Amino acid sequence: CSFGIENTAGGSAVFHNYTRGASNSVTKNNQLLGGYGSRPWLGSTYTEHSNAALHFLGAGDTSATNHGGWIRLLVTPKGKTISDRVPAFRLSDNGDLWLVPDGAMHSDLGLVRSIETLNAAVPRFNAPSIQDGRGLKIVAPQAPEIDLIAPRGSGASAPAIRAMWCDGSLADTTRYIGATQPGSTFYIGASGHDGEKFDSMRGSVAIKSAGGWGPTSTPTQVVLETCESGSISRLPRWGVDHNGTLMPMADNRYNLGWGSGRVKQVYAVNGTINT
Amino acid sequence: ECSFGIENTAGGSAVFHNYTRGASNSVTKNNQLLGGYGSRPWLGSTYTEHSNAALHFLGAGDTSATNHGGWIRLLVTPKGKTISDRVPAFRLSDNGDLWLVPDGAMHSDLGLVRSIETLNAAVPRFNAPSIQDGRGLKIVAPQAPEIDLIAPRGSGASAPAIRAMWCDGSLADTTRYIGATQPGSTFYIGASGHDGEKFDSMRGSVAIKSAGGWGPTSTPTQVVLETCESGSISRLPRWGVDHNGTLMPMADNRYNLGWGSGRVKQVYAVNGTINT
Amino acid sequence: ECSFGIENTAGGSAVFHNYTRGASNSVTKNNQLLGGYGSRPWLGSTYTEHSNAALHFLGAGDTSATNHGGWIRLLVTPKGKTISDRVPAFRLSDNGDLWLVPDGAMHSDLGLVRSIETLNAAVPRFNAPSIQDGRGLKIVAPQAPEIDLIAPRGSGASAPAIRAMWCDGSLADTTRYIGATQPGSTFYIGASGHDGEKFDSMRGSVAIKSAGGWGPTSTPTQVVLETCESGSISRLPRWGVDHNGTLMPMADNRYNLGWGSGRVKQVYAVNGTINT
Repeated sequence: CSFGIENTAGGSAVFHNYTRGASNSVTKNNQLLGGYGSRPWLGSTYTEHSNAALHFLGAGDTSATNHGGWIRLLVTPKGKTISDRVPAFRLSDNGDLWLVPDGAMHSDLGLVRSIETLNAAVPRFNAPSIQDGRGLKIVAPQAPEIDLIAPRGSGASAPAIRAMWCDGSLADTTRYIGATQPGSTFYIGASGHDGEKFDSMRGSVAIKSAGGWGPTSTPTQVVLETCESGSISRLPRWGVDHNGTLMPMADNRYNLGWGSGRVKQVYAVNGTINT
Repeated sequence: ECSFGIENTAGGSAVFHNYTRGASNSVTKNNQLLGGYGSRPWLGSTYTEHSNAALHFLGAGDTSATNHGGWIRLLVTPKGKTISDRVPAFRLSDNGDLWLVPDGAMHSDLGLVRSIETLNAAVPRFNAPSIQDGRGLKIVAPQAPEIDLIAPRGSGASAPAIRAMWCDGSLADTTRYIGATQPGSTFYIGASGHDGEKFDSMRGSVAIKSAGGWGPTSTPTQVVLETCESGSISRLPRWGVDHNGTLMPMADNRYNLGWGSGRVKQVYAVNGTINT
Repeated sequence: ECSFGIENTAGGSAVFHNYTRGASNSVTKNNQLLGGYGSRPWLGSTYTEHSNAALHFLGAGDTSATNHGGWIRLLVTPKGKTISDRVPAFRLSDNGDLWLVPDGAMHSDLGLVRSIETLNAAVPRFNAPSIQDGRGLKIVAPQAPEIDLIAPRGSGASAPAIRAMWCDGSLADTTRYIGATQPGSTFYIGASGHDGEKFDSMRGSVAIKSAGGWGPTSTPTQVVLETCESGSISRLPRWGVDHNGTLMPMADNRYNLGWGSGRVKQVYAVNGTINT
């Protein structure tokens, strides 16, 4: 039944896995340093490996200068055997979470833990490794999604994605935090492979701070950005300004409607177009 | 302090296993606890009756020669509550989805829910589309499920982002061809909802679309806004910013700019005459 | 090759426990390590002094008859760094929130932060709204916290998405009534920020909104763009795409299309006369 370590003194009760490389050498990159897993009963035997598991793995070869280590969680899909178990959750050594559900990556790529390592594993991929260390990556066939299920209860269904801007840093000892600075952006858009590589977003919606903030003044804009056919340059086209003006983002450049996409009727207090 | 451990000196792996069976040597069952690791804290003169924080390995379907299904959950106990009210907040499904279900999101009865399919079975009125299973992250929260992206500037700029990354090909097979973004690529940010019978497709959205195929010197895009009319169930493109930067209605001679009691104050255009 | 394990042949669960106490048989404390599992790699002639990758169970509040609070963190060590600089990158809070805090996001001192409330206590100048605790995912990163949605086409189409899912009712109680999307349903995608005193509500946003209540034959929506003016702290609806697809200002006789040095090039409309 139950089983356990007890520390009565007030210290910690910790379980360790100790591993070495071949012939007392340093433990290696992507070596399984430790594991915990369930093995289910088939009727007369257990499965040959874990069907669900926690794995601790080496990140780079160990040395006096590298103690690199990362984590994955493995699951087995219903109707599949342990041959087809999936390392669906990967907490990278950089601190990124990769979520890779069933059907997203082949077995061969089970040790992929970053853009850098994905690039090495799939030479044609060429994603920007500058994105490593930024947060969550989801890889799924065709349609990777985030679903935000929001039952009303007695309030209102109000799911949200919220950027939170600030000046300063939480990384140092001082930890100064201050007012949103000018140049603050929140981009929601799409990058893609161009046949050679992934790069910057090429179409987007962005919330931007309209200058610096203070307690009585927090100005924003919402900007829509696209890229033209024959071009690789994402540009601001139309925006809602801080004062609420819907405006083109350059003077005398962008049209409202076209020949075969004409506005039905325009409603404006002033009947004359200001030129 | 009271450390404890397995050691493999040879170079092999040091792994801890949990072995479980069904009743009377039968196959282990669906949602059966196959293994667990958990802390039990000291109350003064006893420990808690169960773990207050735990990792659980669970069966997905009854085990057979054809099914070795298994999934994971992580359990926490909220401050000011007892283990009676512990929360399986993190659920890594057998399909590979992560479900995040914070305190107050789901009743105890739904602690074994690991998919839309299983949620549909547990709550018959729910009827979400199970086609969404296997797609990634699901967050269930009372009223306001959120993602917060906290972005301290440092010496650069506060630049939080949500980034779709389009490509041709597949990472799933042995060949693993990857290529240029294809026409018909989309990134939808919108809302589905229950219509009193079921959840379905998004009914209002902003979308980034590829404007055809991409190549090294040409990566065209559009931003489209889509809504659904009263008395209708059909989400339609209404207004978009085209690749060349034109703000346009998405159909000819259909949509107005402004209305009788929502009039633009003044229109600024270089050409003072409306092109009909 | 090595292995090690518990076996329950009877059909019961094989569970591993960690038992911990406070000092002198007292209650176990807030943020006390209640249990841990960790790898310790070989340096050539010794192991590392602590785990380089680990699962930790931790107290949330001091334990009592009324509090059994516990939470979870996962720790990793970045390549090219020693265990001195290991990162508690994954934090599943006692409230059930997931915090994702990659390398370089937070100092060592903040390793035990598990909520906005605790972050606020640790960094007094921070002042984020604790009303956001319990809502789901938080990502903290230097400058650019991101979510990447990598979408290989295969034989279909690259269609990454962020999907709100509105419903009436609750999954939290025993009844678990679920029903039609209600009026006042919203999906906000926008930015809050520090104003020099605190974080507060979003100050610029895009929102998908239900245009009233839904039924099986009627699921109306709008897309609204909201900004805040210089010298003001009030986020206001400015322009929206209505359910019938009208692009409209959100107040009558208030907002302009274009300005003096930001003029529309040419306006295309079927009717050449502006309806006043």
